[PDB]
Amino acid sequence: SKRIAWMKTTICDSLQLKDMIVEESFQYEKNKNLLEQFLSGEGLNKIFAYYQVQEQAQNDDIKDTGAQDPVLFFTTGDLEKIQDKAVWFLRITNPADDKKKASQQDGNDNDIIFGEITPNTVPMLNALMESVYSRQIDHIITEKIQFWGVAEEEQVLEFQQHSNKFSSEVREANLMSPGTEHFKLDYEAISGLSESEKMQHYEMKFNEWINLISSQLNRKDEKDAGPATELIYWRSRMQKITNWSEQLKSKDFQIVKASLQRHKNHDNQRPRGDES
Repeated sequence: SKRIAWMKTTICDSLQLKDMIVEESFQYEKNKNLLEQFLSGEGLNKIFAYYQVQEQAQNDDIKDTGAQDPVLFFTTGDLEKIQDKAVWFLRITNPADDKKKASQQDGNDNDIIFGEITPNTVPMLNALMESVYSRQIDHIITEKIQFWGVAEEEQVLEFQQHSNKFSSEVREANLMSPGTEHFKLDYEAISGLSESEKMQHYEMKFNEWINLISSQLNRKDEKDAGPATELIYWRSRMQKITNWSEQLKSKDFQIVKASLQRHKNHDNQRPRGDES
C-alpha cells in the first residue's frame, strides 16, 4: 500500500495530474501481481508502466503495467503505442528478506530506483547513458584506482560515440537526395511512376550520387605529408566509406533503384552497382 501511494505521488508531477485511470491501473489485478512478484522476487528487477494515449474525437490517457520495457517502440513512428510515456522501477537489493525489511522501515526513495524518458525521441537512449554513466565512470576512475580504468574510460567513450552517431545515422536529403514524392512513399504514383520527367529526375539524382561516391573512392602518395596524416586519412576513409555504405544500404535509396529497375532504366541501376 505504501509503495502504491508512493508511485502515485511520483506519477503526477511527471507528465500530468493524478487521474482515476492512473488509480484504476493500480487497482487492476495484473499490475498488482507484477508489483508483488517484483517485491518478493529476486528474478524480476524492474517494473514498467505505460502511460498509453489513444487519439479519438478527444485525447485519452490510460495506464498499464508490464514487466517488458519497449521504450523506443513508442518513439518509432506510425505505431499504435506512439506518444506513450514510459516509467521505470528498479529495486536496489535482490534478496526478498531485505526487500521486505526495507519496505517495512527503509525509505521508498533509497529502496527504489526510478527512471523516466521522453516519448518520441530517437536519441533519448544515447543521451541517458552519456549524461549519467559516462560522467560517473570518468570521475570515479580518477578518484579511486581500479583495474583497467583507462580501458573502461575508453570503452565508455566508444559506446557513447556509437550511440551519438546512430541517432543522426538515419538517411535524409556526401548527401544523397531522394525524390520528394519518394520520401513521401514509394508507390504513390500508380501510373505517374512511368513518367519521363520523374524517371529522369531519379536518374540524374542517381548519376550525381555515382559521381559523388566516385570522387571520393578515387588516395594520396604514401611518401608525403606525414605518417600521422596518412593514418588519419585512412581512418577517415574507413568511417566515410562506412557512412556511405550505410547510405546505400538504406531502404529508400535502394527503392528508387528498384523503381528504375521497374521502369527498366538500367543506365543507372547498373552503373551504380559497377562504377561505384
